[PDB]
Amino acid sequence: ALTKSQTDRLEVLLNPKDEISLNSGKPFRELESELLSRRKKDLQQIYAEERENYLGKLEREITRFFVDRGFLEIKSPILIPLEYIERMGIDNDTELSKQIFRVDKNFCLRPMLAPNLYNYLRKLDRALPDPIKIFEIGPCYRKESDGKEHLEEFTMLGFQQMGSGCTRENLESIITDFLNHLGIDFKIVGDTLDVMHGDLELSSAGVGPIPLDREWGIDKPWIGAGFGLERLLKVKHDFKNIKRAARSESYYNGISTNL
Amino acid sequence: ALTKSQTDRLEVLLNPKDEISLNSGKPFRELESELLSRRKKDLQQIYAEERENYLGKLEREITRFFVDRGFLEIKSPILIPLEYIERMGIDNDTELSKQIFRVDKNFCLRPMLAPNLYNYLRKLDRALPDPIKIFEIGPCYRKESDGKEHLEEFTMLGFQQMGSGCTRENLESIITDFLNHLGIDFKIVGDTLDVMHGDLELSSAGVGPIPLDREWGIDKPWIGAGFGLERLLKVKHDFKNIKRAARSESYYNGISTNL
Ligand SMILES: Nc1ncnc2c1ncn2[C@@H]1O[C@H](COP(=O)(O)OP(=O)(O)NP(=O)(O)O)[C@@H](O)[C@H]1O
Ligand SMILES: Nc1ncnc2c1ncn2[C@@H]1O[C@H](COP(=O)(O)OP(=O)(O)NP(=O)(O)O)[C@@H](O)[C@H]1O
Ligand SMILES: N[C@H](Cc1cccc(C(F)(F)F)c1)C(=O)O
Ligand SMILES: N[C@H](Cc1cccc(C(F)(F)F)c1)C(=O)O
Ligand SMILES: [Mg+2]
Ligand SMILES: [Mg+2]
Ligand SMILES: [Mg+2]
Ligand SMILES: [Mg+2]
Repeated sequence: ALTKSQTDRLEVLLNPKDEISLNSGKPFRELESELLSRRKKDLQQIYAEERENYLGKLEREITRFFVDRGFLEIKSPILIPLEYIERMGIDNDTELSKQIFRVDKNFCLRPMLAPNLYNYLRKLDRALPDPIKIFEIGPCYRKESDGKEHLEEFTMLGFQQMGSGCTRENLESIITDFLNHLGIDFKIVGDTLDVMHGDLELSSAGVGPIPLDREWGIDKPWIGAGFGLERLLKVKHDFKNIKRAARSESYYNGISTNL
Repeated sequence: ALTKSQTDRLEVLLNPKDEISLNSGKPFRELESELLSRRKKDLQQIYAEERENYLGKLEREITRFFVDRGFLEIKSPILIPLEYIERMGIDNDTELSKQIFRVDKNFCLRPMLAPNLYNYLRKLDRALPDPIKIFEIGPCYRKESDGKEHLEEFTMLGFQQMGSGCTRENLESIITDFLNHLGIDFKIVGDTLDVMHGDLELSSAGVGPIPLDREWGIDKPWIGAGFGLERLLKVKHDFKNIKRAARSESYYNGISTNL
C-alpha cells in the first residue's frame, strides 16, 4: 500500500493524460521510476521541437486575437500608486483591501488592470477616433488563501471598449468568439456578468457607465472584462491545481521540474 | 523667448525624427499646437495599422530569435524569496543590496534573472541533453537615482547555456548575431564582458564556472548575458530619456499620452 506522502509524490509526476493508476499492486519505486521516465521524455520533446512556455505562448495568442480585432496593445506599470486602490472604491469593507501587496510607503503591486486601463481610456480619448479599444496582458498580485484555483502571482488579460457599440450583446460576442477561438468551454451568467467553467470563474465582465467612472475622468459608455491566463491554461490542459500553470520554478508547461 | 517650463513641455511632445526647432521665433502656443497635432496623428496611425506596443513586440521578436536558436523559453516568478539575494553574493558591500524592493518579510521583487535561471539550469540538467540552453524575458525591479538611463521598473532578457560549447567565442557570437538581427550598434568590451552603445551599457555577460555556482548546485561551464529591453528600445528609436520606452501611463511607443 502506498503512503499518503508517496501518493503526493506520484501526483506531482502525474500528468492529466497519463493512463496509470496509483491504486495498482505496483511498488512506489517502480511507479515513480515509470513516471520520471515519462516526464523527462516530455521535457525532451518540448526542448527538441517547440521550446515555448505555455504562459508566454498564450499571451502571444491572446495578443494576436485582440490586435486583429482592433484593440490597442497596452503595457502599463505593474508597481502602481497605492492611491489607485482607494480610487477604485476598494475600501476596508471589500475583501480586496486585505489582499494588497504593499511596496514601500506609497506603492503596491497591482491586483487588477482596471486603474491603468481607465487612465489610458481617458488619455487616448483626446487622440483616437471613437470607439476606443484597448487591452493589456500582464502580472497581477493578490494575497490569497491556499486553494487549487488561486495564485498570489497571476497573469490577467483585461480589455475595454469605450464610446459607441458598448452593448452587452457586443461584450458577449467578444467573450464568445475569444473563448471559442481558444477552445475553452464556458457559460456566461448574469450591468455585471461572470464567465464560468463549471464552478470556476474565468472572467468578470462589466458594462458602463457606472458611478465609479467619474473619479477616473470617464464619462462615456464602456464594456470590458478581465480573464486569468492561468485559469484558462488550467481548464485547457485539465490541470488539477492552478500551480501547474503558474510562473514557477516547480513546473514547466505543467511538467514537474523536480525529477 | 520660451520659458524653461515651456521648453520642457515642448520636449515632452517632441519625437526624435521631428525637424522642428524650439529656438524659432514662433510662439509657444503655436509650437505646442503643431506638435500636439503631429502626436495625435502618430497615435491614430498606430491605432489604424499595427496596434502593437513597442515593449511587447520587442519581447516577442527576442523570443522568436532565441527559440529559433534552440533556447527554451522560461517564465519564472517575479516575486522571489529574499534569500535568493544573499545567495547571489549580494551582501551589504554591493550597491545592489541597497536597491532591493522588499515585499512583506521574506520576499522581494527580483532585481535580476540569474537566481531563477540558475535554478532552472540545475533542474533541467536532470532531463535535457547537453547543452542546456534557456532564456527568460520579464519585469525586474531596482531602486535607482533619477537618470536618463535607468528605470525602477524595467524588463530584462537573460539567457544562459550550460555544458558543452560554453566559450567566450560562442558567447560573443550569440550577442553579435542578436544585436545585428535587432539592428542595434554595439561594442563588446572585456571572465566578464560588457556590451556597450557608446557610454550606455546594454548588457553584462559572463563565462562560468565561477565560485558562486556551487551555492546553486551548478558545477558545469556556462555562458550567459542579461540585456535591458528599454535600453535597446532607447537606442533603436533614439529616445533622449529611457522613460519613453518604459511601461508607462505617460508614453505609448514613445509618444506622449498627455495631449
Ligand atoms: N488569485 C488569482 N489567481 C488567479 N487568477 C485570478 C486570481 N484572482 C483573480 N483571478 C482572475 O482574474 C479575473 C478577474 O478578477 P476578479 O473578477 O476580481 O477575480 P475574483 O472576483 O477575485 N474571482 P474569485 O477570487 O475566484 O472569486 C478572475 O475572473 C480570475 O480569472
Ligand atoms: N535600472 C535599470 N533600468 C533599465 N535597465 C537596467 C537597469 N538596471 C539594469 N538594467 C539592464 O540590465 C542589464 C543587466 O543588469 P546589470 O549588469 O546588473 O546592470 P548594471 O550593472 O546595474 N548597469 P548600470 O546600472 O547602468 O551600471 C544591464 O546591462 C542593463 O541593460
Ligand atoms: N473584472 C476586472 C478585470 C478587468 C480588466 C480590465 C477592465 C475591467 C473593467 F473596468 F472593464 F471592468 C476589468 C477586475 O478585476 O476589476
Ligand atoms: N548580467 C546579469 C544578467 C543575467 C541574466 C541571466 C543570466 C546571467 C548570468 F548568470 F548568466 F550571468 C546574467 C545580471 O544582472 O546578473
Ligand atoms: Mg478573489
Ligand atoms: Mg470576479
Ligand atoms: Mg545599476
Ligand atoms: Mg552590468
